[PDB]
Amino acid sequence: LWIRPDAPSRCTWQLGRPASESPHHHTAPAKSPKILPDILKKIGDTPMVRINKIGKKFGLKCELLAKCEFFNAGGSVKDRISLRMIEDAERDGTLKPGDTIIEPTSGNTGIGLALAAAVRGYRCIIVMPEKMSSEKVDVLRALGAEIVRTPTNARFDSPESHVGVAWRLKNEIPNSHILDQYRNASNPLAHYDTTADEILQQCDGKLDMLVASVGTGGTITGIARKLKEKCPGCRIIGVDPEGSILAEPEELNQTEQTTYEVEGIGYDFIPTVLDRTVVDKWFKSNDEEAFTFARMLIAQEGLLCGGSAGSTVAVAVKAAQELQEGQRCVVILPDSVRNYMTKFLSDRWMLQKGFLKEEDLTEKKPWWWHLRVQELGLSAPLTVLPTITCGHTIEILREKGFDQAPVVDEAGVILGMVTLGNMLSSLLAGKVQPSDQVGKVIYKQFKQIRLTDTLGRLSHILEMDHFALVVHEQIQYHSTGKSSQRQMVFGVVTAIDLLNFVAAQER
Amino acid sequence: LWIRPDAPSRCTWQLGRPASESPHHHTAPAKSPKILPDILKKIGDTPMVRINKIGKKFGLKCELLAKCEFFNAGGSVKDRISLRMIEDAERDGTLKPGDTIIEPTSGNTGIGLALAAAVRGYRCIIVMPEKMSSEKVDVLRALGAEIVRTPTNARFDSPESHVGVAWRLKNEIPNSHILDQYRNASNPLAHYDTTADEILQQCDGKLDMLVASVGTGGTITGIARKLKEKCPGCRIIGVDPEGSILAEPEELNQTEQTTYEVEGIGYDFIPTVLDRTVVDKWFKSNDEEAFTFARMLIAQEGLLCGGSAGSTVAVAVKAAQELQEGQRCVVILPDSVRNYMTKFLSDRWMLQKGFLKEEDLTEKKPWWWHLRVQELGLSAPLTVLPTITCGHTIEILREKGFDQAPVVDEAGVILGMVTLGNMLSSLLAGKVQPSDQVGKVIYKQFKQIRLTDTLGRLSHILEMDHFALVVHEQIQYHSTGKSSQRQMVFGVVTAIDLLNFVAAQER
Amino acid sequence: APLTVLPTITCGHTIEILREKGFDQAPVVDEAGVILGMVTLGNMLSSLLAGKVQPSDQVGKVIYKQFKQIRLTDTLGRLSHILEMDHFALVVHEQIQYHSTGKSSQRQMVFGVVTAIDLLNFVAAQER
Ligand code: HEM
Ligand code: HEM
Repeated sequence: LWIRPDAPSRCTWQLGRPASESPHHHTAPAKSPKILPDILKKIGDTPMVRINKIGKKFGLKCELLAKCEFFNAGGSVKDRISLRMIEDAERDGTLKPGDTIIEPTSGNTGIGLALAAAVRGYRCIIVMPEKMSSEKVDVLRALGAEIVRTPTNARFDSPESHVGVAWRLKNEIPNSHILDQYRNASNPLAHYDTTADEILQQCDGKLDMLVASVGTGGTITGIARKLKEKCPGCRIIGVDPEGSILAEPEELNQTEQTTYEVEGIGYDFIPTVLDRTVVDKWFKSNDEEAFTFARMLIAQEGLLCGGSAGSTVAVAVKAAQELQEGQRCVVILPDSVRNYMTKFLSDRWMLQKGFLKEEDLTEKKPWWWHLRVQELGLSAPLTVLPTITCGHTIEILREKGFDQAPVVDEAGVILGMVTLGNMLSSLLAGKVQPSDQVGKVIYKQFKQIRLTDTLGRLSHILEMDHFALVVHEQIQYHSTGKSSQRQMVFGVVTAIDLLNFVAAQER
Repeated sequence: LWIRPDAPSRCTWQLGRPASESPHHHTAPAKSPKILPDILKKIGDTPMVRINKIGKKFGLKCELLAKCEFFNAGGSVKDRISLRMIEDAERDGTLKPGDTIIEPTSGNTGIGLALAAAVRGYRCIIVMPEKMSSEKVDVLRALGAEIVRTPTNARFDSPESHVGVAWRLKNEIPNSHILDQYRNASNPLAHYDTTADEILQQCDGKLDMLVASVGTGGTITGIARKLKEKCPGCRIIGVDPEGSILAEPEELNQTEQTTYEVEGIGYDFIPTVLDRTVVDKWFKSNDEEAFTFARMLIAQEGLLCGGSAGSTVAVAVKAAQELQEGQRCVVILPDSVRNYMTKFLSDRWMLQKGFLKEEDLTEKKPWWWHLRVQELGLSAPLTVLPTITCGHTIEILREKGFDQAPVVDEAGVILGMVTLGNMLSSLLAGKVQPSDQVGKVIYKQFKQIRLTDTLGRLSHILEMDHFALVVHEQIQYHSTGKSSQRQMVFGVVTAIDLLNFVAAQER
Repeated sequence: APLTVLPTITCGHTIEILREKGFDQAPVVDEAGVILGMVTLGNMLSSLLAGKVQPSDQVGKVIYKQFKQIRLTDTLGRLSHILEMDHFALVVHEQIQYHSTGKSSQRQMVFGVVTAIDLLNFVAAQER
């Protein structure tokens, strides 16, 4: 009854057999029209870009090319299989308009299927592990797909695994089908028909290697099968995060931790779709190097790719040392950075997970990074009320030779800060009159900072707020059971002042 | 000295003059190579997709086509002008490797220039208004660009406006240049050379209308100029958010509020680059309709576009009522949803801003949405300790006919929940032994929910956590100055149970 | 029933605490978890006014020390049949917790206090 994903493959493919015996319906890469009737046709024909800086940093000699699969409609390499699966199910007559699609997946296939359903009108229910980022959840919500989260540490064949939940949901919902990516032949077939043909046409046939991360296994299986059928000289390199058992031989998989922060790759079972026989070698990868390489890719090549691309490049820079000049290597970058915006892209999260250490972050910063804000020539001899009139503020600011002053009330509550030039511009434009209160022109937001903080902290703060107020806090008492507090401003600092101080110190 | 952005244009262009008299260096859309040497070449050749559902919902009769400019390298329509500006400055000899680029912009151009600098090695300093989302800030940080935020309510010519800060930074940093988008002729020229040619080639020349949002003005100015030089029959429709003064005639701009949540479009000044004479009509737009139309686009067409595209489509569905069958309309979608992930894409933020009302959210939900969780057949007659052994939990769970039970300690602290099937699978796989504690298999996360909450709240919760524990809280006292608290679990609910209840109620 | 009180607690303490949280009645339970009964604010006030008790006195003089233990699974018909004998019925649940699965432990965990008043109010609300 239950079609488990760990069953051995029933296929009989082997090298050299002509395509005419294939039981599957093969289609060549279609030529895109002048205008595509629907967004679903914007899948495929992705570019192959040359890597320039990451390779030389590690002494790589071969031409390293990256398959930017994050430019697809859904921003992932899992839009191909979604489209192919939907098309095959529709052509088989299994799926009709208004039917329900249940897919246990890691979100990328879920996003692709949600997009397909929104375009074509299906009820899409997505079952995914809990550890996936909330970005995918939000995008799915906007696409009108129903989400079901499942525990991360649940064994694949357990009752509450993502596949198990999806299967029992299919068992109980009427007119519901599962296009299971772990077992459907359409998954590897999509790559076999489009991804491999695209690669061979774009690279002019000649290449010596290919590196691809492994989830469901189609992304590597189809490409490897087509390449070995056409260009067997290519070495197929697989990747697998620590804690997963996809990589072989087995002793490579002996590790204590079963959970990893990297997403979209690695599983505790061997998929039925996967064909490990066409894999020339396997590598293990960890979160730290993967995210670091993803950040390096973003910062030095402009490829806005996710963690899996980082893992792929980290493994490639190791595996491809054997290659010499004139030989070509290819890497498959699954998805975009969009799915990981608050994840590894955030320095906060990296430091919280420990994947980045303060020494690694600070060793490359300028010489003024560790200096305190105390080193600045900050000052703020005066302040004004928020109810004060505009012309009054103008005249008083000129009375004492300042162009800006903090705004504070009688109770000591800081309201913001106002600048002379902005007030003058507002008066000239007629937006305010001298008798009007400064509330129309006041800058009512700022960041409260302390003298003890370094200039690096100030720089990190100024990326969010223009003005930072250097303040101190004193607490005064009447019997030591009767407390009172107040804060007591010093000067107004901006990136302008910081850079002026840096320039003055340099000269 | 200071080149203000509000100065009138010095150009002398007028209809019908041949290109040979142009002082500018024009280049036709280049043919992409088989493999692009660097990612910067992945700008242009974007697809034009047909809109199908948004048009008919409002009775639109014309063929509505959207220019998906969010597929560019930087995911925005502001990668074109960045590339063109960099190329023109390099070809003019103004910019050398290692030079500093300062750009006051709304982030999209900043992101494009940061990508260009990362590829080519420039010091990129980005000055933007504060109201921009943190997504752009994070992406810029990953690209190695220095960010400076400026107040939103600062007048454009004020000392601390984004343009003013950028100009004075250029004034004080050595070897620093500004490629100002508000004044550089390259901005509109990029569209005039590529965007318009792409549109005319893709649509086979025939089209009757064009709708485009307006920021710097190039996105509309260049396309309109080329179209009127080649296909004058097209009606050029501009858009402008409330609070901005770009739209004409003036009385359209009379509104109380000067600040709007929409980003990337609308300014308090007329850019020097903008040519309003080639605009056939203008429209005003507001945040609510813009974000609603963006969400509708995402949910019904799969176009992962931002708020500006929503504004453009909202204005188009109004302006294009005059068109009849057989005529074609074009809309320019600036950027991707990536820049607005935690913004309007989030229902929380929409409700907080009031752009969505609870009645509008609830009127379309199922009939069971308002029912309390109290209507379920939930139960949890037993619980177990976390230190208990695996085999003990197995035997006891079978002793009483349950397959799952919450995990709680002596003190009353809830640790999680464990399922029989997962424990059996772990034992079979050898990951645990009967004597081992349940800590290796326990699901140590969940969401605490109350009986009073509706099933809609439970559904929203289950999109994040698989298991939700229905608990109650009682507080007990010894003298009414001596308090004590405890919580007291009821049953374990999942989307499985919710959907089973829905099915049972339906039948 | 968000709160409960001890049986040894004083009368004035129960008065003040009941007003502290806007309830007029609360179940009475001890430290061991044994349910003793339930006490109402109005009856306590009447007893204080009549002089039968003082604020420092324990609630034992005014507590309603009898009730019927009922389960969520039971129908309103069963509740109506029960209320013909006892005024108050306590909706409780029972959970049993274990340390090695040979070491059992039990406890019950009250939900709310129901009477014919509440039943008829629910019926009226549903009818309208
Ligand atoms: C070229 C000649 C091929 C032959 C003779 C062949 C043979 C078969 C057959 C007979 C099945 C059906 C097994 C069943 O229903 O029990 C099957 C399924 C399948 N085929 Fe092929 N195949 C060919 C090509 C390919 C290619 C090119 C791919 C991928 C690149 C592929 C991937 C698969 C997969 C993943 C399945 C599903 C196996 C399962 O569900 O157990 N096949 N194959
Ligand atoms: C086709 C014949 C054209 C002529 C004779 C012409 C004329 C000129 C001249 C002489 C300037 C320099 C003004 C100065 O430096 O003071 C200029 C600048 C400029 N041109 Fe053109 N132009 C032509 C085409 C175009 C086109 C096709 C576009 C855009 C689609 C364009 C947009 C601009 C802009 C934005 C400026 C900057 C104006 C300023 O900075 O004040 N021009 N034009």
